[PDB]
Amino acid sequence: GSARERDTSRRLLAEKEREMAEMRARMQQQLDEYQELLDIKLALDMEIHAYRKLLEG
Amino acid sequence: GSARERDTSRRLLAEKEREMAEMRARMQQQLDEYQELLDIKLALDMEIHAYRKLLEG
Repeated sequence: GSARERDTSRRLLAEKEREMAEMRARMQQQLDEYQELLDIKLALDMEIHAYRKLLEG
Repeated sequence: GSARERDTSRRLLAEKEREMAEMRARMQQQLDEYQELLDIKLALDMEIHAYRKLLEG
């Protein structure tokens, strides 16, 4: 009755939180890929700065 | 010489962290929007279902 109501409520919301969990996971993955790209870009600009200064004098 | 180099490095990394925080902020807004859609769907599904069963029997 209310046990049935509470069970159905628990299941429906757990299905909803699965779906949300997948989305966070997909989005986290995309953020991680973006982070890597920026990290590499910063590393490269630092390598370029240093290599520039090397060949100054 | 090293004061400037260390300073620009701090700002560059700080900018990268800012770009990532803003990107996370934009992830959340999309998740939040998706969540809201899911809420409305569950609400309408529960409504349809109530009609289909609780006013057909």
